[PDB]
Amino acid sequence: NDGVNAGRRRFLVAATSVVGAAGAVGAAVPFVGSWFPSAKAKAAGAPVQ
Amino acid sequence: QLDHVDIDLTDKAAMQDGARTFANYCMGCHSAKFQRYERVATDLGIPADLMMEKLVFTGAKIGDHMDIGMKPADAKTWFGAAPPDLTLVARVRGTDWLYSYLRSFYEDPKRPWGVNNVIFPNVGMPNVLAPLQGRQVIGCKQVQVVEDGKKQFDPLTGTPLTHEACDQLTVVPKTGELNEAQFDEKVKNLVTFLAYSANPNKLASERIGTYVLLYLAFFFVFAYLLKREYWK
Amino acid sequence: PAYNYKVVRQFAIMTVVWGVIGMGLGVLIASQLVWPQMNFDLPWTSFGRLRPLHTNLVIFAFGGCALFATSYYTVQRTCQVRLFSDTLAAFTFWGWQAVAVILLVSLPLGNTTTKEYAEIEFTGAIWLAIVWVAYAVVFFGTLIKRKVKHIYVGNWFFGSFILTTAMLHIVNHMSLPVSWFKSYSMYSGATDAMVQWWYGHNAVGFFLTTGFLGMMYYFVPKQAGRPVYSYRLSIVHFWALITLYIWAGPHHLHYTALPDWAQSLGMVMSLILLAPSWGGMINGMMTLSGAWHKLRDDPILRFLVVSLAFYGMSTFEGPMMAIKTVNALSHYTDWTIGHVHAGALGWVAMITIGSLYHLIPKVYGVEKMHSVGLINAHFWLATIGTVLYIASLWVNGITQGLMWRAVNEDGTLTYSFVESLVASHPGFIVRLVGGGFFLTGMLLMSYNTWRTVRQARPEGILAAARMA
Amino acid sequence: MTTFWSLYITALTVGTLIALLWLVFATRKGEAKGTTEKTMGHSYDGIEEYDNPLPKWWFMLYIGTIVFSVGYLVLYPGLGNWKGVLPGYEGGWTQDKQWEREMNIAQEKYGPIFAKYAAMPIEEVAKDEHAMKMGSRMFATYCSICHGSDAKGALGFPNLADNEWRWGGDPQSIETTILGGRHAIMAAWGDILGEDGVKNVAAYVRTELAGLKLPEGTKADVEAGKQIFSVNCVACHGPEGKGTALVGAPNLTNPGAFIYGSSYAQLQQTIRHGRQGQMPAQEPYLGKEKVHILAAYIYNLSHN
Amino acid sequence: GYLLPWGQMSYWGAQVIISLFGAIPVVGEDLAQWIRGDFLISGITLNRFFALHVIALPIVLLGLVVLHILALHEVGSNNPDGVDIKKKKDENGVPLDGIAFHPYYTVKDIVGVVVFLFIFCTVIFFFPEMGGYFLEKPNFEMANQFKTPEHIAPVWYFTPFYAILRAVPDKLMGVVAMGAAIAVLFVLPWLDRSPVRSIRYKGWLSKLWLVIFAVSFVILGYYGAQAPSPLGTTLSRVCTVLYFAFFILMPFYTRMEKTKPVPERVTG
Amino acid sequence: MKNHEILEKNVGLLAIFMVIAVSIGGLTQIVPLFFQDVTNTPVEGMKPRTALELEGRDIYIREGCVGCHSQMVRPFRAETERYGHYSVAGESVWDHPFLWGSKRTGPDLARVGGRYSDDWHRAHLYNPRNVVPESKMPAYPWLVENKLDGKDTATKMEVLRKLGVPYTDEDIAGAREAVKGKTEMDALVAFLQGLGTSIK
Amino acid sequence: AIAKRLEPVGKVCVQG
Ligand SMILES: COC1=C(OC)C(=O)C(C/C=C(\C)CC/C=C(\C)CC/C=C(\C)CC/C=C(\C)CC/C=C(\C)CC/C=C(\C)CC/C=C(/C)CC/C=C(\C)CC/C=C(\C)CCC=C(C)C)=C(C)C1=O
Ligand code: HEC
Ligand code: HEC
Ligand code: HEC
Ligand code: HEC
Ligand code: HEM
Ligand code: HEM
Ligand code: HEM
Ligand SMILES: [Ca+2]
Ligand SMILES: [Ca+2]
Ligand SMILES: [Cu+2]
Repeated sequence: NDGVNAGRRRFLVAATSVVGAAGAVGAAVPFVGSWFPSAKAKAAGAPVQ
Repeated sequence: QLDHVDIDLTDKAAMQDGARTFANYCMGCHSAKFQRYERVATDLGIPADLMMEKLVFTGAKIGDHMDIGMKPADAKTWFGAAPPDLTLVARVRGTDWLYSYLRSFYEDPKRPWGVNNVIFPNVGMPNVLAPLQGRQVIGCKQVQVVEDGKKQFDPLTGTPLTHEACDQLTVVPKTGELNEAQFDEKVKNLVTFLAYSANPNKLASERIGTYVLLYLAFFFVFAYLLKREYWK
Repeated sequence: PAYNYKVVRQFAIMTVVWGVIGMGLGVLIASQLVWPQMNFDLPWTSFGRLRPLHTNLVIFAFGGCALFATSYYTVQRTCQVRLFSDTLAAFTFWGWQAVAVILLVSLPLGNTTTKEYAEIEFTGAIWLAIVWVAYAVVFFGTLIKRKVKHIYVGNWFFGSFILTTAMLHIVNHMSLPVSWFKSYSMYSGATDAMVQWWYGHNAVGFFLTTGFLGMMYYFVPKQAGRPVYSYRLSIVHFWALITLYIWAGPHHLHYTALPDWAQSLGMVMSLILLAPSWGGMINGMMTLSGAWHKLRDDPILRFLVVSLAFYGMSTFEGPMMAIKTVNALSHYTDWTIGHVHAGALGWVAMITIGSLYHLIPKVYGVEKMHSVGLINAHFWLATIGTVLYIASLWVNGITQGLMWRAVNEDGTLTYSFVESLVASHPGFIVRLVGGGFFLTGMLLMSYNTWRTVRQARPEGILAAARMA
Repeated sequence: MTTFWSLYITALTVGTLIALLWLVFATRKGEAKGTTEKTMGHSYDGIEEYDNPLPKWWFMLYIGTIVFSVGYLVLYPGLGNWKGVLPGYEGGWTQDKQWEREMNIAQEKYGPIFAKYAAMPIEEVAKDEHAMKMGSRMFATYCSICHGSDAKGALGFPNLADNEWRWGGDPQSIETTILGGRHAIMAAWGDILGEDGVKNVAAYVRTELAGLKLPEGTKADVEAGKQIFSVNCVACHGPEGKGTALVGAPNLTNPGAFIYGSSYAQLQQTIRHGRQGQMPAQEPYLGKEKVHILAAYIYNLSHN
Repeated sequence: GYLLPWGQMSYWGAQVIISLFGAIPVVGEDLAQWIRGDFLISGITLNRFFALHVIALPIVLLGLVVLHILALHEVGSNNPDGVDIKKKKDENGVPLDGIAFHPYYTVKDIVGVVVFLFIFCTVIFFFPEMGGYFLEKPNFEMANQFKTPEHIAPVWYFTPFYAILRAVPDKLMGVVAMGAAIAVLFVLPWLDRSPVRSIRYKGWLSKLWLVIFAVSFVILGYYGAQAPSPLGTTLSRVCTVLYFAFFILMPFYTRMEKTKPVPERVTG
Repeated sequence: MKNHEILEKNVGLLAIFMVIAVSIGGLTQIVPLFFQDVTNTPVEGMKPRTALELEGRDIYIREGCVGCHSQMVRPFRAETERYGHYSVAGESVWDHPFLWGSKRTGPDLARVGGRYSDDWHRAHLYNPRNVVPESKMPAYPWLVENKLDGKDTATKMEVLRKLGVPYTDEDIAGAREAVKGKTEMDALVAFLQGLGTSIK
Repeated sequence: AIAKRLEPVGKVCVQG
């Protein structure tokens, strides 16, 4: 190693971290979204006489 | 030998015709119980009231599964084999198999229901699309001449050059509502609807996957730079 | 401190590999034109599909890789600095190889834009711009981080080439997508023709003359070890050439539906443009003053000199065919193809051969090519094979022009078109033979490069780069 | 073209030429007359540049192509909507106007020949060698991709050298066919006649009519073939299968007039899927006079 | 897990795999019934396998992964050259050929993870069935206790051992051979008598036998995924022999061969 | 004459000068082709190509027939006599991309519309040497087999409309039915028959 | 358009 370019390393670490966090949010989207009422739940109900 | 069919899942009209065919000619014995009328209407673009009026015959609600009155045990007793649920049949057998199977019924007096199938020999299914296709038999008809794959068409008219063959599926003339092309389109629409039913997430899957792959290429660029840099 | 010779040597190796493939495919399509049965009735190997692949591989894969190699090499050496970024330097190699692979996988499948030299479709023309902006960054940042006070003429030529073949690329590919690799141009009819040929005449002249003029400006004085003939001539040549190659585009639509004022402008501008091209040729040739005797000892210098000679020939022919009276005889004849291969085999291919035969034994650490006799043999094969191509296509095109235009004293047409085709068939066979000769020369260079690449030890490659 | 665009296409081009003159005059402003061996000093990689002047012949070619550039661009169009002052054309050289003058001169010189042969009847022209060579070339160009380069044709296209004429062979018919175009009709007798009947009467044309033999090992019924022929086959054909020339019906007794084959694998196709052959009406693309000699070259390729 | 979907493949593969436990000469049938929890594969077996698959085996796997990584970090990683980098250390005690796992290999593994995720998401969103190998077509039909598929085959990643079991004409010996195919990998560390670790410096015999083992494993998987065939059966038997010979002959051909000298410093 | 040295010492100034010099030529020959009536006004009587004609043109594009054939008849008496009335700008106003071509390995196709029967284009596009023994045209015995699926017809029509071609919602709706069960040979032949039909 | 596409196959003729 000869004269590591800081700032470039810091920028790359920050950018990779931010992009990975965005990907983590996206990968969480299926798991969080699956907890909303499903088609089974949305059967609803009709008036009762 | 199966016949290839080009199934366009983005064709709403074809899927609608297939759904109508399934609801009228197929849901008598076959359920689609893993699939809801509401989702079918939403994906095919059918208005909910129209779906209720035109495709739901069993008194079920829009959100109900495509269940039928025929129980599997009763139908197994009656037909010798239970008519399987057809929601996933496109995935179980493939669309080409279904396309060839629904067009391969031919009269066979030796069989319990008077018909057999080239694709599914000795199948227990009656030929329920006979009124549309017409009487199909194992007879002699004109088939394109082929010699080691040397397929001959007419250079001028572009139509096949044919010779007579006596082990072919031939529809008896003036015996069904639809001609060969019309029945081909009917079966294509039905198999398109079955393909949608087996994999209703296909189009959304492709869209989401395209976006995911774009994001992953972006992230790969950044990770590769963070790796090659920091490895100096 | 050293030079980033890794990217230059990757580009040189891939230049040889891509030139071999592209020229073999060109020979294949020529044979198909001689014998239709060479199509084998397969959709993906027909002449209509493979010809675009030939014309887009020879220009962008062979010529493009050659220009990348000689720019990433010339820019550093003349600036005394390493390339701007090794990241983008390696990306411009791998992405260019990806572009070539896209051309291989798509054009045979029929995914083409019909634009002579913009055949790469949507999502393939967007990556070629992504990897060209990176190339421009790598070159101009290196010119920005210089360790010398001036910028060399070759650097000017390379930079002008880079900028112009980004403006042209974005403008000519301005289309609407129907799907991946399926597009419709936003221009129509005469407008679309004008844009297409304002791009296509710069796919030559800038991708094949300006960038290669820089390659010449470096490798001619370097190989001959003599100073450039004239600095003022270089300035005038560069400026007039870049200011007139854009103007001279409309000569490809000389008698079409395009408005006649545009056609006249194109012809007049091409006739003007004759002068700067000959000025560049004069500079290149007279740079050898006092060193002509080296042509007997060094086949590489013969390559460069013959490239300059064919450049002069082509830049004299082209303005002549820009004259509407001449263009009437030869606009759809084989004479156009003869001029194309006079400017490509004679000029582009030969300058490329000479430049790589000099560069390769400088980025690998080996002092010399494995076999100089092979270099001389390749030179002779290329010369006899470009001359054959030129002559056969000249005869063929003149024959077709005369036969199509031939009219009997009664006013009826003397000949049918099938008669022209059968009359051209001998020209087709001779063209096939010349292409085979040139492809054999290419195969000889590939063998020489393979034997020179091997036997180059790790350190020999490493010491050669050491900046100076 | 508006005046803004005219002035734009004038100003930019003239500015480019004037700037290109300024470039070549400034760069030569301080040339060191005599050729110099002195280097310009700056060395980049060992590539030193001499201070030799701009060569005289190149400089003269440059300013000589920038005066021919205010040449073709002042006589011929190009400097905007500026028309041109080339003597002759009323409006400067225009592709359309050059074509118009070419055709006008070709109607005065080539044109009068076409009318002499157009006034004779198609058979008097026919025995005129010069009109026959005119035919030869016009048929070669316009009339060989269908009827063959030898006027014998290929699969699907009549041999107008053989003396059998499906649409009629008299001189007029050999002009009305070539002028009005002919769209012959053979109804698809596939199902109307039965999938097997199209293979029984098919072995009645190739048999007794055509005077051939069914492919050894094939089967048919000549009697049923004839009973089909006499009922649904003889109306627009001949009662002996020898053709009604005014429907384009060929001679079914001569297997040389068959343009759609003669085997009992190709005669069914004619009798099953139908055949509807077209003679391109050759009035529009050729005219009325060039097409009256093409009506004589066919009367001396076969009839004489 | 493959039983959980309760498709045809699920049910019948579980049926055959648990009938294997019926091949034990004496307690085989009782053991198979005890594993099933029923006289056949049923919802009892489904619920039991679900509980094992969802908690018990995940816990065991997590503990085993913890132990695996702990043992590795105790003894340190191997490398492609087989060079014991710990032998040569600098004045700070850091191996000369050693670099800190974090950050260098963490970023390298991030790149590898992104590439793997690209492939993984491509499969997920475009080819989730993967030609019927990741999701078998017959498994999209509900389990039928009375109709068995025309040809029942294991998931691809079990196919090699299946082939081995199918290569043995005898049932009990087939089960024993399938079990030994996995058990021999346990004793692998004592079968290898090579003086060097990396195949780069092992003799020609070791390279040849590794090639043979990989080819035999792939062929066994390929032919265990299809219905029995004459060529398929012959090649499956040959590949079973070669698969077991790669281990059985290792203690010999690792000694007979001549090995290259391992470099003091890793190459690269 | 030494002022040029400035552009040598500054990369930015040289880049700006090169950009301007290359832009001057382009901005004078392409920009004015827009807003010019001759190159934008369709010839009276022309209509946008039908859905099947559009598919046939797309196939003509796919098989790379531009490299051999040209669709621009120059105004030369020999040229027009061989091919017909010379092409004009208005004929190509709705041609994205233009297919004029620059090489004639075969005859100009600018006026083949109606010159020969459909039954010739078939049997010539399936085996060119069957009807012209000396033809160097490649055989295309696969346009007969494969059949158009009409997948992208609606999208293609909509995009062409967005580019200025005057299509109508009726055409967009009916394209799929128009190209339902017709082989690629039929589409290519139909596109061929429509060439140069506006001018006679 | 959808309604016509979805018409049930069975048609019943009713009094009045
Ligand atoms: C076509 O077909 C085929 C395929 O398919 C399609 C195939 O794929 C294959 C190929 C097959 C393969 C290669 C796949 C292989 C897959 C497998 C290996 C699957 C095998 C899975 C099974 C069948 C599961 C079998 C499980 C078994 C046998 C293990 C059973 C374990 C238990 C039931 C555990 C018992 C529980 C216990 C011990 C309770 C805990 C005990 C305690 C005491 C708890 C603690 C209590 C206290 C603390 C209280 C007492 C207190 C004490 C001690 C006093 C002191 C206090 C202190 C705490 C100190 C083949 C051949 C095939 O042809
Ligand atoms: C629309 C008219 C229908 C389609 C499409 C299918 N069915 Fe049926 N069917 C019936 C029985 C009793 C069986 C079982 C026969 C046997 O197992 O031998 C079947 C089977 C099928 C299959 C095969 C699925 C497979 O995985 O093998 C398919 C693809 C299928 N059916 C499609 C009975 C009936 C029936 C009662 C009269 C009706 C109205 C239909 N089937 C309608 C359709
Ligand atoms: C030069 C341009 C041509 C001349 C002169 C003639 N033709 Fe043709 N030709 C073609 C067909 C398909 C037919 C028969 C139509 C049918 O019934 O199916 C013909 C026929 C003729 C005839 C009379 C035939 C006879 O036996 O009586 C004459 C005199 C004649 N043609 C003159 C096909 C074509 C074709 C393909 C598109 C072209 C370009 C031409 N013919 C051109 C000429
Ligand atoms: C796309 C697959 C193509 C179509 C559609 C056509 N061509 Fe060609 N072509 C070529 C030659 C050498 C000829 C000579 C005359 C002949 O072969 O009949 C032709 C001719 C035609 C014609 C007839 C034009 C006329 O005026 O008679 C048509 C309608 C035609 N071709 C359609 C050469 C080539 C070629 C070079 C290898 C290619 C790629 C194509 N043609 C492609 C097509
Ligand atoms: C008028 C309605 C016809 C009837 C009825 C039949 N034929 Fe015909 N025939 C007719 C025409 C106009 C033509 C030529 C069409 C063309 O495009 O050239 C023909 C041609 C034939 C041929 C020869 C084909 C050839 O290449 O010339 C045969 C062998 C033939 N037709 C058979 C045939 C038979 C068996 C029929 C009765 C069963 C019959 N044709 C009826 C016109 C008409
Ligand atoms: C001053 C220099 C040049 C001028 C004025 C010129 C002019 C022309 C002309 C008049 C044509 C005829 C195009 C047609 O009729 O359709 C043409 C075509 C062409 N020439 Fe040049 N040329 C020159 C140099 C070159 C060089 C150096 C090369 C290659 C390195 C080259 C390659 C081509 C190409 C690719 C075409 C297009 C072929 C086509 O239209 O299909 N030209 N050029
Ligand atoms: C053995 C060497 C080569 C052979 C045999 C060959 C062959 C051919 C052939 C047969 C054509 C089409 C002919 C036609 O359409 O009439 C062609 C076109 C073309 N070639 Fe090559 N070629 C060779 C090398 C090259 C090289 C090295 C280049 C550029 C570096 C090049 C650039 C082009 C271009 C631009 C065209 C298009 C011409 C046009 O469209 O008018 N060729 N070549
Ligand atoms: C299934 C989950 C597993 C996980 C999460 C896991 C995890 C890891 C990790 C993180 C490493 C260090 C990085 C590397 O060498 O790749 C490693 C090394 C290793 N693993 Fe695995 N492992 C698993 C399964 C296995 C299996 C099935 C085997 C062999 C039967 C195995 C054998 C080894 C060995 C021998 C090493 C060290 C070898 C060396 O240093 O080159 N592991 N493991
Ligand atoms: Ca072109
Ligand atoms: Ca061209
Ligand atoms: Cu040009």
